[PDB]
Amino acid sequence: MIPDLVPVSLTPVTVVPNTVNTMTATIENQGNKDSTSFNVSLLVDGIVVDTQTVTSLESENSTNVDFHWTLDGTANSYTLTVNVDPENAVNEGNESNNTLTALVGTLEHHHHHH
Repeated sequence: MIPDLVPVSLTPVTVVPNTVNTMTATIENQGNKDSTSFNVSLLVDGIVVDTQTVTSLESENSTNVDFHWTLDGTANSYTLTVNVDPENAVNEGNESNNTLTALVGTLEHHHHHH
């Protein structure tokens, strides 16, 4: 009986460099134990741009974590890593399950030119 906090997806996978992109990390607790409050941080290539602690994550239920990331335009590819509680306050199931390393690109279609 252990919370297996798994960051499943990070949408959108391609981001518009026009605004502060409220991205949605879908964290699903794929373990049969309801998890308590946990700090989900967005690590861009290692740096922590934003941290949003979630109230709770139920067993086999998913929570939508909204990140507050201002697109810098520093790169065309960002290595967004959703590390579910890097402090391991809630000891998760599998070691590599609490992290999500996914490349997000800059969206070709922009809502605004610049």
